[PDB]
Amino acid sequence: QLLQPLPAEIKGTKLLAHWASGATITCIPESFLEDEQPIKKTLIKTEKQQNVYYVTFKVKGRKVEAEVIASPYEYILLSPTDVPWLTQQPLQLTILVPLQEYQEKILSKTALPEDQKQQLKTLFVKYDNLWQHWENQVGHRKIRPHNIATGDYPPRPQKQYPINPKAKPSIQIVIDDLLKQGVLTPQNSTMNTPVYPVPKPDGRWRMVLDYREVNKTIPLTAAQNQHSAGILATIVRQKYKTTLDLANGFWAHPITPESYWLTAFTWQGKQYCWTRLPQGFLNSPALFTADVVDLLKEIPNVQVYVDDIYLSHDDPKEHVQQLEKVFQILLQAGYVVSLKKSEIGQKTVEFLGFNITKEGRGLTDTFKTKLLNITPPKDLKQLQSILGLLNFARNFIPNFAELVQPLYNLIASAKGKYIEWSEENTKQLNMVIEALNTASNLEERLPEQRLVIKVNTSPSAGYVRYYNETGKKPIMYLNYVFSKAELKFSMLEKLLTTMHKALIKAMDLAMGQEILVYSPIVSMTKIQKTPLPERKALPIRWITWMTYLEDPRIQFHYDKTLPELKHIPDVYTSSQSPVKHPSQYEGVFYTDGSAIKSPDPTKSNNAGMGIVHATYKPEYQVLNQWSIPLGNHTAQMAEIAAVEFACKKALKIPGPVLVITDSFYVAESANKELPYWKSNGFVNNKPLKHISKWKSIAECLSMKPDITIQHEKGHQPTNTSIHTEGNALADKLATQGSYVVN
Ligand SMILES: [Ca+2]
Repeated sequence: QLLQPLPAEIKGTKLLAHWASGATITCIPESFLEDEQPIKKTLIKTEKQQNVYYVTFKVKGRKVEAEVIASPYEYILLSPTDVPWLTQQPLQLTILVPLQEYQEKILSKTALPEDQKQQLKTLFVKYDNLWQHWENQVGHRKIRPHNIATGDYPPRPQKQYPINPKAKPSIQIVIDDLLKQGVLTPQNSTMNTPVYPVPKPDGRWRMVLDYREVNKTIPLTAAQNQHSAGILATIVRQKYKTTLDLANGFWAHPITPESYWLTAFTWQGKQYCWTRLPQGFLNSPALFTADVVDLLKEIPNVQVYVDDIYLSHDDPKEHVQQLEKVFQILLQAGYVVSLKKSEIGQKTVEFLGFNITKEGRGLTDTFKTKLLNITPPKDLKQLQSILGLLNFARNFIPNFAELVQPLYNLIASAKGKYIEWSEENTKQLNMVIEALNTASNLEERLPEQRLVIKVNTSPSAGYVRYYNETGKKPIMYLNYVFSKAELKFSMLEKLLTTMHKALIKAMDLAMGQEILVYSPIVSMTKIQKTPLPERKALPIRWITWMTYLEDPRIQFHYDKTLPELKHIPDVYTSSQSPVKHPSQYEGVFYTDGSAIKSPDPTKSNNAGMGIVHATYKPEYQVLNQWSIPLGNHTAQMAEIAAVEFACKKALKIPGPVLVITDSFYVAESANKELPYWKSNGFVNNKPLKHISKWKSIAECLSMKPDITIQHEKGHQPTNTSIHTEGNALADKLATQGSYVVN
C-alpha cells in the first residue's frame, strides 16, 4: 500500500515484506509452511482454524524468528512486534508528480458552485492517499491473485533486438520503481516478450511490450464487460460530469506466483517477470475491469472502460456526495487516481472511453449530421481529390451536372499545373454542400434493408456515409471532427477512430439489423498485424477498435470505388456560427481604434487603439484598461491592431473569452477570411506589415481556439444593451490614444 515494501528472503527465494499495523501475528505465503511442523492450532474470527509454526527468515539481510500463520498472498504480511528494530517508513519513489498544478487545474475548470467547489478542495486532502503522488506509483489490491496460465501449449520465446539507447535512461527509472514496488521480479523463464520504446510529449520515453505472441496462446475464457458500444448506449448525461483516470490499474492486480514466468521479458541482458497484470496482455483489460465494476455497482450512475471512470449526477450536492463514496471505494481497495488527466465536475468531459466530448443531458450521443465546408484547395492534386469525392451524388441529384460544371471548366483554364480559384467558386462549392444538407437527397431509413456505412477520412477529418443496401441516396451523411490528439494519428488510425464514431450513431439506426461497413482497407486480419511502431495512437484506441470485429452483427468489406482522400483540403470549422451569451464568458475584451488627421504634414496620419478587459461573472467589472497611440496608420488598422493585443492577453487566461470590434471588417474577416488566409498563405493581399498582423492573429487563435469574436456597430447607443456600455469605454480609450502624439 502506502508503505514501502521491504526486501526479504525466507527459504532462498527472495520475497517482500509489508509492515502491518494490526496486532495479529505475521502471515507467510502458504507454499513455505507445508514442510514445517505445526506448534498448535488457533481459530480466527476475521471461525476457521489454521496451523501455527515458528520459522526463521531474513529481513534486509538480518534473520528474524517469529510465530507465523499462513497467507494465500504472495507477500509477507509483517507483524510490527516481531521486528522491533525496523520502523515503518512511507513509500519513496523517483519523481514526484506536480500534484498541486493538477489540483489547481481541476479547481479552475470545475463547473460546480463555489459552495461545493470548497468541498472538493477539502476532498483533495481527506483522500490525499488516493491521488497519485509519485510517477510510476501503483497500488496493491487485496484480492485473490489471478491465474493467467490457461492453455496447454505455451508460446515460443521471442528474441530481444537492441532498442534505441536514447530511451534507456527514462525507462530504467520505471524499471527501478516497479522493482522497488515489487511489480517486477527478477526471474528467468521459458517465454520472452519483445519490448519497444515510444516517445512522450514531455521528451521522455515509455516502454511497450509486444504480447500478441502470448495472446494467440491464451484463449478468451473470461466475462467481457460491455464493449465500447454497449457502454455508450446505457450512459446517463446529467448536470455535472466527472472522469477519473486510474494509474494503470492492471498493475494493481497481482498474478499467481506460478504465472510469473509467462510474462517474462529481457531488459539490458537481464530477464524480469511481472508480479501484477501487464498492459498489452490478452485478459488484463477484462480481468481488471470486471473487478472495478462490482465496486461501482452500488453507485446509481457509473460507467467504466479500462482506466477511465464516469460519473454524472444532476444534483450539485449529490454529485459530490457520490464522488466521496467513489473515493472511499478506490482508496479502500487500493486503487490510485491520476489527477493529471482527471476531470471533475464539468459541464462536459473531453474523453469518456470514447473520443467524443459529452455535453448536455442525453442518454444517446447526438452529433451534427450535415457535412461541413471545405477550405479552397491550394494545388491541383487537392482539387482532383474533392471532385472524385462528390462523384457519388450523380445518380440522385438533379442539379449535379449543372452546379459541378463550373469547377470542371476551371481545371483546363490555366493548363499550367497552377490553378486560380475565384471567390465565387468557393461560394459555388458552399452551394454544393447546401444541396447535400437539404433533406430531399436524404433517403429514409428502411427497417428491412441492412445498414451500409461507407467510411473514408482526410488528414483533417473523416467522412462517413450511411446508406441503405439497395438505395441510391444515403439516409444521412456524417462528418466527424478530429481532436488535436487524433490529428497526430497515422492515416490508418484516422479511419479507425472515424469508424468508432460512426458505429456509435449506427446503433441508433440499426434497429436490430446487421451492419455492413465498406472501407478502403483490404483485409481486417492484416490490420491487426500492422506493425507496432506505425501505430501512433494509444493502445486503448486499438483495443476499443479491435473489440468491434468480434460482433457477428457487424461485417467489414473492402471497397474499391472509395477514392484517395489524403490530399483533401482542411475541413472548414466555424466557431462563429454558435453565439454564446456575454455573461458566461470568463473574459470580455472591448476593442476600438481611431485615426484623426496628423498635425505633421509628413506623417499625414496618426492612430490610437483601445482595449478593455471586462468580467461579467459577478457583476459588470473591468480589470484593466489600455490606451495606445499607433502612429500614422489606418483607423481600421487601429481597429485591426486593437484585437491582436486583445487576443494575446487572453492566452494567459485558460477559459472562454470574447473579443469585440467596432469595425465590421475585422469581425467578418476573422469568421470567413481567416480560415481562408491560413490556407491561402496570405497570397495577393498588404506590403508586409499588413500581412504580419493577420498571421499573428491566426497563430494566436491556433494556440487557443476558445476565443470568439462578435461585432456591434454601437452608433450613438444611449443604452441599447449592457454590452455596448463596455464598448463605449473602449472607443473612449482608442480616441484618447489617437489624440496623443509621440
Ligand atoms: Ca475605431
